[PDB]
Amino acid sequence: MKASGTLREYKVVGRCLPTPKCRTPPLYRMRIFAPNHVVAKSRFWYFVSQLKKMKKSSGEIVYCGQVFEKSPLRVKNFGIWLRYDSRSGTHNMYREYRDLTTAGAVTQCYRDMGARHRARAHSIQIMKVEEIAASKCRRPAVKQFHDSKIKFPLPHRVLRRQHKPRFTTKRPNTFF
Amino acid sequence: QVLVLDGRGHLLGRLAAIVAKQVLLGRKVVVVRCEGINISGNFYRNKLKYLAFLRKRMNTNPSRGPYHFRAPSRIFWRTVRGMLPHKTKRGQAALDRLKVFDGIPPPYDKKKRMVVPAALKVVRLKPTRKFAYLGRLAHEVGWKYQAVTATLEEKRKEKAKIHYRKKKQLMRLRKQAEKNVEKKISKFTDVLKTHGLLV
Amino acid sequence: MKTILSNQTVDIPENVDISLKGRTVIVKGPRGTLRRDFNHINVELSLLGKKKKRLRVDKWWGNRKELATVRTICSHVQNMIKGVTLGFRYKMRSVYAHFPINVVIQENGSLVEIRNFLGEKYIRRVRMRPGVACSVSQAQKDELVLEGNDIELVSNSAALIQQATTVKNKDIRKFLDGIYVSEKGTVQQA
Amino acid sequence: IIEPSLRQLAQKYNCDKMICRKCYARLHPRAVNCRKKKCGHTNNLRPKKKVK
RNA sequence: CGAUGCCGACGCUCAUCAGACCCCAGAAAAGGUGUUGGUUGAUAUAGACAGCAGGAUGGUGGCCAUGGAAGUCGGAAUCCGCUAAGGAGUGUGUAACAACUCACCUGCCGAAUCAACUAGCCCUGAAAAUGGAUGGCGCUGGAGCGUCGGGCCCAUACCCG
RNA sequence: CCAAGCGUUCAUAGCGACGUCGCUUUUUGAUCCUUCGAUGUCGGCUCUUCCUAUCAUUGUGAAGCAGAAUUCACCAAGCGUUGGAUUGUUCACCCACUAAUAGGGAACGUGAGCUGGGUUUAGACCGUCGUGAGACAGGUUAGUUUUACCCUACUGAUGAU
Ligand SMILES: [Mg+2]
Ligand SMILES: [Mg+2]
Ligand SMILES: [Mg+2]
Ligand SMILES: [Mg+2]
Ligand SMILES: [Mg+2]
Ligand SMILES: [Mg+2]
Ligand SMILES: [Mg+2]
Ligand SMILES: [Mg+2]
Ligand SMILES: [Mg+2]
Ligand SMILES: [Mg+2]
Ligand SMILES: [Mg+2]
Ligand SMILES: [Mg+2]
Ligand SMILES: [Mg+2]
Ligand SMILES: [Mg+2]
Ligand SMILES: [Mg+2]
Ligand SMILES: [Mg+2]
Ligand SMILES: [Zn+2]
Repeated sequence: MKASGTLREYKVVGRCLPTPKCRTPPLYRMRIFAPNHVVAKSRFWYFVSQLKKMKKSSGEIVYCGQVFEKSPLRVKNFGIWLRYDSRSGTHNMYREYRDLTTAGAVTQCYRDMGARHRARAHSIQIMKVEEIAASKCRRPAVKQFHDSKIKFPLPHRVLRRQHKPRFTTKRPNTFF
Repeated sequence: QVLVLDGRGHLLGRLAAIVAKQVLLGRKVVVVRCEGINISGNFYRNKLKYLAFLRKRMNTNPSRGPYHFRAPSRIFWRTVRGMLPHKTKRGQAALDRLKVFDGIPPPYDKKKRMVVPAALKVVRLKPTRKFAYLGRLAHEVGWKYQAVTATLEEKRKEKAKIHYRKKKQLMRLRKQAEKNVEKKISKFTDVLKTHGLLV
Repeated sequence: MKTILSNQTVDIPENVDISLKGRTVIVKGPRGTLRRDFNHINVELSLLGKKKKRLRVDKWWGNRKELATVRTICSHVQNMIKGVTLGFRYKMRSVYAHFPINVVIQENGSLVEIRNFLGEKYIRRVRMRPGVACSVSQAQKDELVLEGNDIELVSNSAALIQQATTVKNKDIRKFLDGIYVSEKGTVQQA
Repeated sequence: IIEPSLRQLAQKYNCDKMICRKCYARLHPRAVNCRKKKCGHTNNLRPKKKVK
């Protein structure tokens, strides 16, 4: 899986194909964070295969649909439990992020896990995602935004329009 | 016609890349105060970089090159020459459209100097990063005219300060004049405000 | 991790006057003025209050290295306050097993001449920093008193003397001769 | 002969030191890692041996 | 040198040998209180962790082993009393006295602290002969590394003629 | 690199087993990619240059550094690193002086630069081998060392824009 663009949360339901022994096999569900649905179904078969004697040939996808964020206009803290392979082992991690959508927090996770650990998305298995209350957060980087009277300036504002004009008579100002 | 740039506070490589493209497109460029140019990285590691360059010489006849120019103007000139196809007639013609100076000699001393915000150190370097001065670097690899350039740059600035004070004197009069003739120019001032030329 | 805010305050004695010109602190007190430029640190200096005057140093969005400079500025400024009020007095003792170290002060305490160090014929001359005055301590034998308003100048002046009297090509665990800083005090006790 | 108090004053600067085992640097007594990059800031320090 | 002259996104990294793209044209074990991120385990508002006091003895200099080791050098055992506590002992010293410092404990001040592992980038490990090569210049709010967006560039490939 | 030991004590001042990770291409191999319409095959002499894995000297850190002497380590290749007997020798050994008498590369630098002592044609002797002709990383003696006026480089000399 390539963590291309902002990921989406998918609800994927599958089962074993019915057989004479078990005319109605049980249904299984998974939360899949993927770029599109075609990827979402592929990763489902990769996870259920790891947990059950199942695979695409001997099973079917009963339902694939996007799970929309329930409060996209509200700030939340997310706790993400994941395991990943490094160059020399496998590790479990718990990470926290502040976002508006759960799929956004997961996308932050992939970009962050790539930045801080050189982890490609094919080695990362997100186990669990939960919305966490400000009192239950552990990471100091997230907790410092739990401040009802938060305030801070924007020092040394870098000039981003550096080629319009390309040549100018006046030097830029970084204080605003 | 001629694009005059101020070398103070600019990063060597970034300015050269922009200056190299301008002279390839056919524009005449003058860069002044090449000793004011900056290089990212602490001074010592930039000094080492040039001392390694000084070691490059034809073992059998050092007079045959490379030539290691010690002036900040020539160091910058050779940097721009490194971003041009200077072994073709096109590249050499472009290289002739660039003039490089230490300090600001005439006639550029009495002309407005442009900057290149894409090459400005304040724009391109995080404020915590160390940087080097091309003038100090050049002086410490054999440049002989650091003190004289500074002495003459101190005389120019004293003259520039006098010129500015005269300009401020003339602007104070201008604002006073706009007040004395406020009634005679009111109709023309509404035309400008109507069309944004005066806020 | 970048921390939103990190600040530390310094309390200014009523007899000290602190003024800011950007990141330049000017501490004026009974013993004179000190000026230090902190333009190399991206902090924000403020003066708070009018009766009990304080100096605040703020660092927004700093990393671990940047945060460590907030208290460094505060300590420097306190030393400047300590300098313009109490002064700095560095006492140095001359240690010798056989050959006395004869020290002669010259130029009103701005030049220290050291003779007979481990018996050497060479004469050592150490130039104190501006604003620092050396003198032989009248209270004790083999003791120099360096006084000044700037800790960096005064404590750097003592370092020059201590390194001037360095033993060479010997076992310095045995040849302990030298002039060493023995106490870091203030000119006026209070 | 040096007075015992002045012996301790000189010894504070000449003997009470740690020694980096990898690069021989002179370090303050409470040092836990060397200050030199040449050894990679190693924690293999030892006391400066006392003169007998 | 054709095309990012995008108001590209989030991080990581400072190198007094930085890094920079299949084959491929250079590096290992082992290390770092550089920096970042994680795992586990402790202790702290009954107020923790530094910083600022005392304590080296009561049975006892425990008996063995000693030319001689009293707590202090080895070999198996390694108890109590008074108490805020006190190892029948952490370090100090000879050929023996002699000697002091920690385990401990409370006086103080008032928010996080400590330990061990683990993995990223950087660093040490890292020495060759003509002067020298991420292709070069150069580049550090990146023109480096990881994960990702739009856009654009051009083969004799693909489409229409 | 680990650290069992050594070092009276004490792993790591200085060493370091059992193990293990590397670097170099001044050793020998392994291979047979280039050269058999020919790239002159050892050593010395002469001459310049470069490397550092530093013997000496400058500035330093550590010792089981009292001094003297010495040993370990750092920045470091600027300047030095010699005269001789035996041998073709490289290598070696000794004598003598020295601050020191370090180690190497440049087509195992250098034969249109020399020399030709050795190796490696044709003569000849000895030993072993062969019936013999003959052979021998076995000894011995005698055995032709060609050309620059071309291009470049270099050294100097006129000069040219
Ligand atoms: Mg010269
Ligand atoms: Mg000595
Ligand atoms: Mg290209
Ligand atoms: Mg067609
Ligand atoms: Mg032992
Ligand atoms: Mg073959
Ligand atoms: Mg041929
Ligand atoms: Mg030839
Ligand atoms: Mg030939
Ligand atoms: Mg070296
Ligand atoms: Mg040869
Ligand atoms: Mg030849
Ligand atoms: Mg020949
Ligand atoms: Mg011959
Ligand atoms: Mg013959
Ligand atoms: Mg026979
Ligand atoms: Zn060290």
